[PDB]
Amino acid sequence: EGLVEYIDAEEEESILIAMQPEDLEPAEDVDPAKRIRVSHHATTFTHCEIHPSMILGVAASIIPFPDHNQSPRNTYQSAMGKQAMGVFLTNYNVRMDTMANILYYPQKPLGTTRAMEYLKFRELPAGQNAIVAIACYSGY
Amino acid sequence: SNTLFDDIFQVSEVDPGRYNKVCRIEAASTTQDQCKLTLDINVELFPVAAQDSLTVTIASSLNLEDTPATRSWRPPQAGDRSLADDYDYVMYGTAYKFEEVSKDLIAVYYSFGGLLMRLEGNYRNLNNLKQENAYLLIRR
Amino acid sequence: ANWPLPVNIRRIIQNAQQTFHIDHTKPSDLTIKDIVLGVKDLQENLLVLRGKNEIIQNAQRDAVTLFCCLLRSRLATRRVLQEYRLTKQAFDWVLSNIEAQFLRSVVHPGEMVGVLAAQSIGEPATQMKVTSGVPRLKEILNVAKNMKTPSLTVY
Amino acid sequence: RGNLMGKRVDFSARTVISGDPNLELDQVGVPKSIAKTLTYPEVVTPYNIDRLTQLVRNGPNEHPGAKYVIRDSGDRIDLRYSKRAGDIQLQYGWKVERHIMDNDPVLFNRQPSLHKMSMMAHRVKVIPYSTFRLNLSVTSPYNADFDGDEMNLHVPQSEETRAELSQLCAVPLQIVSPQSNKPCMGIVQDTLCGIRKLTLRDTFIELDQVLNMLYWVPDWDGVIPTPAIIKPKPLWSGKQILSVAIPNGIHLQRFDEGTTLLSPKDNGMLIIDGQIIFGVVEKKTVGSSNGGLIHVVTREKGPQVCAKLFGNIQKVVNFWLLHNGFSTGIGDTIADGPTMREITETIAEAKKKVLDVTKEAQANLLTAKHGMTLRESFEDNVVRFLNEARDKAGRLAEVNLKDLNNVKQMVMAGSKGSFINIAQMSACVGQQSVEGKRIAFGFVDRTLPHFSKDDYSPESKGFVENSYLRGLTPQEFFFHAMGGREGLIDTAVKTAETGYIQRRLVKALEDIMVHYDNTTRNSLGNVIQFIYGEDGMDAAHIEKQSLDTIGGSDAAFEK
Amino acid sequence: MIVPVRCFSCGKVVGDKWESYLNLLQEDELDEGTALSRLGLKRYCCRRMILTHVDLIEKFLRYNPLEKR
Amino acid sequence: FDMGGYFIINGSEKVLIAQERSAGNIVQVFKKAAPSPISHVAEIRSALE
Amino acid sequence: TLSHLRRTNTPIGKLAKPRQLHNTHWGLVCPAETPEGQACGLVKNL
Amino acid sequence: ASRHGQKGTIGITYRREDMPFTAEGIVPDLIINPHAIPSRMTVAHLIECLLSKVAALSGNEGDASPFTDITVEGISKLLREHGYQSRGFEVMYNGHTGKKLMAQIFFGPTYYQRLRHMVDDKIHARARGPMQVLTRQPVEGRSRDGGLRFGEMERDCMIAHGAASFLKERLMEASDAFRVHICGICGLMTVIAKLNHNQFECKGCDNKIDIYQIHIPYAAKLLFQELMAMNITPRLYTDRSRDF
Amino acid sequence: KEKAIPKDQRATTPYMTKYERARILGTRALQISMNAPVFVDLEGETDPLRIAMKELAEKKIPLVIRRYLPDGSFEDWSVEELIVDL
Amino acid sequence: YDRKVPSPTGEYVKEPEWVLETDGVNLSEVMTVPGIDPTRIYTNSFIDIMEVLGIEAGRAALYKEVYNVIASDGSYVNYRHMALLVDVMTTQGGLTSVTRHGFNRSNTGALM
Amino acid sequence: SEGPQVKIREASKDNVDFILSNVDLAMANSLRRVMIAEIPTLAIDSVEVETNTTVLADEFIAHRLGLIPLQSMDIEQLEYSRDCFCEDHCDKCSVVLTLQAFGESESTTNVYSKDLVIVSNLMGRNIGHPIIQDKEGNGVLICKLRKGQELKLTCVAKKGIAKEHAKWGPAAAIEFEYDPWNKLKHTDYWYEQDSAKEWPQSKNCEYEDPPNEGDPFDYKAQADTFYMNVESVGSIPVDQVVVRGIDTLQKKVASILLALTQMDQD
Amino acid sequence: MNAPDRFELFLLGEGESKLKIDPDTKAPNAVVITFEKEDHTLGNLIRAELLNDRKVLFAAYKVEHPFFARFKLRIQTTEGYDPKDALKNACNSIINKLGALKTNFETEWNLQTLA
Ligand SMILES: [Mg+2]
Ligand SMILES: [Zn+2]
Ligand SMILES: [Zn+2]
Ligand SMILES: [Zn+2]
Repeated sequence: EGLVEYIDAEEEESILIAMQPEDLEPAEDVDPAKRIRVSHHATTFTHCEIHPSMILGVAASIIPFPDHNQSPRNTYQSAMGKQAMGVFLTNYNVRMDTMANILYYPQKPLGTTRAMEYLKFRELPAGQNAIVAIACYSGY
Repeated sequence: SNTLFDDIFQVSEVDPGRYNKVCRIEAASTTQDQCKLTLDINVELFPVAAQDSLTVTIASSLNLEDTPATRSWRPPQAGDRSLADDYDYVMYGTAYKFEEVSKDLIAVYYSFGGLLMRLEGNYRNLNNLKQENAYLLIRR
Repeated sequence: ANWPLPVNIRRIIQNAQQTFHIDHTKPSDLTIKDIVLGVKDLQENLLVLRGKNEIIQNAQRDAVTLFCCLLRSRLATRRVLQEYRLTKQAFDWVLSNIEAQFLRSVVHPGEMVGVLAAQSIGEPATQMKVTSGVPRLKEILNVAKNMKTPSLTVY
Repeated sequence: RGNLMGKRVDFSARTVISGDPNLELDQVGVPKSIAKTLTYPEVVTPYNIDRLTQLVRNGPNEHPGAKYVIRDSGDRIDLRYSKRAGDIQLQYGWKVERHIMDNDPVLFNRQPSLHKMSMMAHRVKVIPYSTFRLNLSVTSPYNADFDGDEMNLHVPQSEETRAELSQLCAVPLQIVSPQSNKPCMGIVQDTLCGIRKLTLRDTFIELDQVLNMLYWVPDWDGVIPTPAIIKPKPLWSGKQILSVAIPNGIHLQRFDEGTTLLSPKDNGMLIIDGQIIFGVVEKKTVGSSNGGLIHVVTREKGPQVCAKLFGNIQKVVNFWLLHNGFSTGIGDTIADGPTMREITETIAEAKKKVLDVTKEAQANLLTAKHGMTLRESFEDNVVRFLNEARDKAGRLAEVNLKDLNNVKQMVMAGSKGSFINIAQMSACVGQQSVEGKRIAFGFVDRTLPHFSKDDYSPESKGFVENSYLRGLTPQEFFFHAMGGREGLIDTAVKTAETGYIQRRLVKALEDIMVHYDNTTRNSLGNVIQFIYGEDGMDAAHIEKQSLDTIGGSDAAFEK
Repeated sequence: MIVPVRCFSCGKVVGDKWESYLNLLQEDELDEGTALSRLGLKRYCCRRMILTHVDLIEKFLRYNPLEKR
Repeated sequence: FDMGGYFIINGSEKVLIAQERSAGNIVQVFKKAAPSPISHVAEIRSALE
Repeated sequence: TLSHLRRTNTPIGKLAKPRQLHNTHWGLVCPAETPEGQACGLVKNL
Repeated sequence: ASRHGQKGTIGITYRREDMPFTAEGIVPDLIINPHAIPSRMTVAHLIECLLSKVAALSGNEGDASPFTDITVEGISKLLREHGYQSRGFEVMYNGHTGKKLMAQIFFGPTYYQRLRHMVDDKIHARARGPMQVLTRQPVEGRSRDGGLRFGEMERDCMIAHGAASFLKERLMEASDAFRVHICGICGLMTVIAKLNHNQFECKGCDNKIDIYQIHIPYAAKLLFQELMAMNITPRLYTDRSRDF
Repeated sequence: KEKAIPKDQRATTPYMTKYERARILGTRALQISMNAPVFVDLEGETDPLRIAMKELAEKKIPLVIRRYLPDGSFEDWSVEELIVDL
Repeated sequence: YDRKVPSPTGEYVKEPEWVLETDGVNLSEVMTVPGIDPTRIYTNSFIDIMEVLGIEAGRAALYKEVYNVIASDGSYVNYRHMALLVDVMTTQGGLTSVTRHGFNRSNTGALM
Repeated sequence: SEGPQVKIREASKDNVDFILSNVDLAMANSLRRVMIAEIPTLAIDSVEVETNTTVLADEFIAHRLGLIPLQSMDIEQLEYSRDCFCEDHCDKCSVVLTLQAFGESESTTNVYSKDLVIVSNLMGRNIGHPIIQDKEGNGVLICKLRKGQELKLTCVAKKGIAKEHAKWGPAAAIEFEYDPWNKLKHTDYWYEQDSAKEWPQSKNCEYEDPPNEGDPFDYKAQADTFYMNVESVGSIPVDQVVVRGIDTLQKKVASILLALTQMDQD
Repeated sequence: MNAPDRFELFLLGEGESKLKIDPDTKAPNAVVITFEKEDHTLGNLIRAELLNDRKVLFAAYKVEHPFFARFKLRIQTTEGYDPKDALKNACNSIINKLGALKTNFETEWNLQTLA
């Protein structure tokens, strides 16, 4: 229907893309807590991003609020997210693998991500929701 | 034992500073025009306001009769009599410096467990203050 | 004026004052002759080399040149009598400690200073207009005829 | 290199390391299973004939126990399979290979082991669980954390090596490093933050808590100090209790900026006869700094006394912080409304300044700075304005922080963080730089496919106006990610290149030694220096001192 | 894989409320927040125990038994 | 939930990692360093699929 | 498993810096998912 | 580890009656140091805990997608509607004494992950064990009761410490140690020693009374033998020929 | 013996070094562990290293340190005459 | 630049002076130019210092270059550690590299 | 009788809310520690598996079975297996339960704790029966079975304390608070603008008068009048948790006195 | 695996005594009592009760290592007062106070209706 279009890296050199349709597309008090967003005051947009969060990969889509983190920390999580015990498959009882780890009681995160719906993380989670306290209790 | 220094001071000002329990008070003697006192007081246990008159006394020992880590401190017992009974605020500290301000003015620095006191006066009124431990007694 | 030197004289003086409870008001019993001769002969006991020939003796004298300058400046006649109020007993105590402390600071024969020096220079390197950091350190260690950014400073 | 210079060795153990604030500086916690595997051959003498016999009876499956018995003829008897004939009768000169016990000196190491303080000798302390345990204060010399790091342990097998290890490689002997003639071990993390909080003038401790804190110091003299406040309630100041851990006779004086005898900000330091007179205790005093408390103690009272100081301070400080508490949360990174308004205006002013210069360059009315191109001069001006904008914005946020703010508390004590961390978390991340320059035009005359060509505004070339609290916009997120990738690449490349440099340096100077004539010579006997260091002193005993004669005016010198 | 018997933090028994929780969501037309409170789970330590549980047992039960009697 | 995308070779699941290469049939001009008689070079890796 | 099925590899004489996160990578490969070791930057994730 | 680069090992485990508790009786399942937050600036970790706390109290699934309109202040307002401190701080009590902690503890749920690295898969020690066929040194690998590498860098540190005797013990007694017989004329390890008969002979030199025994690492013997097969003659001698 | 410097002109440091002390204690401790005659009164002690330390303190160790020079010459110093100042 | 020179009174005071910084090195020819102070000219490359002023001058220049790199990041290392490295680098009457073409080409035993 | 005072605000079969007045903080804290960690209880400790064709591991089911709360009203009449003169176990120190479930139906069949059958001689005691605390009458969902799957195992229950393992813990979260008005200054309230407006008032604030708003700090006051809310897991009545918590603490103190007396003789 | 058996927390081992009383040489009339298989539950309670006695000059306890279930109690009394007697009085006071609490709770509970 001509509503979406595949664009490669080479073709991006000759188009103008909008971050989101909420503000950049419409012709153009402010909350003090919201991040400072630049309108860019452009009236020649040719494409609009589906969602800026989609620039991330599979491993980086599990981090909650990755834009509130220092960039190197996100990289570490991506590598560590691949070493976390979980449920790799539902047929672990019929597969004879060299090594396999299964969590007793996997739980889905309390703070999730929209992209996390399409990774089946709510169906095959790797981790648990633990009550965490940040304190210097005993020096251990 | 015996009083080494006694006088009545009028609190010129009180400064809480960055602390919430300790205030540094500037006071001057009402009888001597060359005597001043800088003292840190725990206002949580002994509140002090401006224009207040304080009786300041310094003694080498608290026992009434003269007896000129010495001994292990023990909790006071019933029927114990000492100079502290006649005053409201009592502190114990050490003198760590004797500074000459002018020909006849001498300043003695006292530290009561981190609460510093500076006693400035003429040579003929602070001659009994030695570089040793002493008690500071304050009565409203 | 701030440079690394073996013996911390300031701490030794403070210890003598606090150990003997110097009066600071009563006049001292030290004599000008004792102080000048006490400091002078102390400099003779600061032995790093113990050869009994001219060449080694000259080397020994040169080795303690800077330390003696510090020693003389701190233990000056006016400073000792006026600033420190030292007593004869206190002065003798200070001299003995300085001799003992200096002899304890001498390098011990058999110490592998070469490995220690290399590790002391290499360990900081791991944590590292002109070239700086590892590329410059590599440029220095490897004697390269052509460096990245040669420069001249002209006064 | 693979079989002669370095080779695999027996009588060693490896496992994960953990932190134990209840262990002495030189003590190391050894898992029970490891202790049951490693053995030390002890010779049978009249002094231990009875003790060793019990170990043989205990067998190899009960710690403390024994695994082998070696006769004077060299024959080895395995304890297993030997009980059927009964316990063996020991004779003088035999060797009993018994499990490593408490206080046994062992060599504890962590690779890459780039310097001599990364390999030190500890005293064994057999413990439950499957992890090594070591004091926190000795983590900095090892450059080790407890995120999963492993360390190697070696057990000497002879009395000569046993004595050599404990008299040269002992942890207390390594407190004062010779690399920079300053201590390499100091109070860190919880104990550094707790000691700063404990020494504040507002910290008063009641009788019930004081008695517990006093008793926690092993070398306590059994005398309760007189409270700072006698009436109307007996209260002990935090400085008074901490002074108990400091050995008597230690004097230390330091003056910071604005510090006087009557310290108004309670800064500086003054200790007389082991009692803290005034001043807060922070990294400048109890840390691994030149002229600090550790340096003074280890040089005046010896290394063994200094080692006890580490435990005493940690034990008293950790106990107080356990019952006091210390945390940090999102509320510590939030600045009040007025500060945020000032921060937003400050960044806007910098942007307007950048706007003005970007307009003069477009008009060609800007003269290039000498020695630089017009474009290079313009970039330097833009970078300088933006860099100063972040610094000014961070200053406003830091000033607004209260004394109760936990992040501020950590920064002041020196335990963790710094000014930049506060600014980026609360005020502004700032300009992202790649290759020491702003974000380059990866595309044709633009950075991302969202700005028009020839856009030089801060938002276009990688200026993150938001903070981590507010969140990064997608453009800022990518530019920030680009900057971080530079750091990760450098870390990998730097590690490899620096490792080769260190090996080359060590091999070039490995044969240089100080001889009994005080000359520095190599294996050939060639003289490198006629006296070590040109003065003949040891770097571990050097201290920074002021020369009073060089400085000052002539009149001052005469006076 | 199956509902835990006890709350991890405080040890409250939560393994006998899984079916009730599902029934409330389906038949009672209640949001998850109201259903948790009606079951007596007040501390948020208990709420996350039932709220974030994933029932992987149902997926495993789809496979035919390895050994049938 | 299995998505395939791999091969089973000798009972082992093997995944073919995509390999990154430079595109062919494109003119690319590069600059050489001073120690070389050639200043600029235009190279095309002619490829027929 | 999902990440491993979407990985790409770059074989490293060349005159360039391929380990950097180029601008053209926006929206095509994850800007944060990369190995921390010798393969940093060379192994990318779609 | 968490989902924000924060990884760590369990320092110690405490029972419920020892852990700190809130006024509601909730004890943490985990305690992490505050010092990990500032230097790493993982602000998302703190926001997630605040969001997760609100989600559990409201029985909802938190929305933590990167680029949305969700702000920290908005989470705080909802948390305050539930009767909790807006910033997530709570008053806690020391488990040992029951007294209130002077400071308030950031307290809330967070999603943690268990990584593959378990200590029981890493702990291993070796007093003695199998040796390699070629070099006659401790084998490699935890699964094969192998030893630990005392590499050149480790040797360098020991040289700096001056522990010459300990260095020899590691390299000789704790590793390959071999005794070989050398000829006094030729420094080659070609002396046939019949120890049972107490007879020695060096064919090629025609001597039986000029034999010496030396202790060298088996790897060193292999090196010299490899050199000998390479036409190089590494000759070992017991007496000096030139003055220092 | 031209390589033995007479006692009258020894030019080495008269203070026992840390390395010399470490080997002397270790060497004497090893001998004690192998049933060597103890020349110091024992007030109760079983560790050979501790016994060696007691002997060194009282200067009852019958050993001499042969300090070598980079040319092959050496000086013999008795443990008793070496001052233990470190 | 700011340099501390003794004042006529006797104190040390900071006075400003004009210093020329150059890209490229020609020490021999520049040193003879009139108007400059030949007793203070310094060169980044210690190689040209050794060729013009000698090994001892190169020794001091080499140490200064090493010291600057160490002190660039604010880290402090004891003087003798750097001095020993510099002395070894200049002991053989010339600047010997720390590679296999330098110290490894000496005569210290094949096994080493 | 004129010692610690007790005032119950809300009493139920699962929660008891009371005010503990005229008591010391050390005693109040020790009481809750004993209530959580040192009250004996009955729980399954060993499980023998005869047949297991389920989709769960044998240890997985064993762990779940051990967390099932069992009646422990007459636990005091039972003996510790370590203190009993029996080979493995007997009726004097153990209770045996049997679980047998088969997938006779086509749909998924659930195995609850009500299916556990006691096969030991209770000897007139009141222990062993699994606690049922729901409307439907079922217990904890131990496992699920499909057609053709069978579970057969035998459970042995022994008495123990939570210090050995949390499964013998008879008490859930225990609320504990004192001085809701912070009149003792035991906490330094973190705040941004005003601590009073930012910190919600505890529900116990209505039982104590607010500060006089300007009066001097009372330095002679000691903490008292503790507000506690004890929850029970169902193994024993909530009131018995408090009553036996006091009894356990009293016995521990008495043991110290007894041990001290024994040393006196020698 | 090196996890100690959980019963070592409370069960007393063979050849081990509940109490180990040794005189303290650091101060006169001071003793140190080592409690085995005990934790803060008793140490805190006993120490708090001792501090209420006017004849006790010092009373503190510590747990040297959380791995092991044992704590030390140091008591110093005035001359003529035996520290062992001080412990006797403290324990008796705790027993009497606890007994009063138990009776008070039971009578109050019997007055409720819902349970
Ligand atoms: Mg690490
Ligand atoms: Zn719960
Ligand atoms: Zn031969
Ligand atoms: Zn029985």
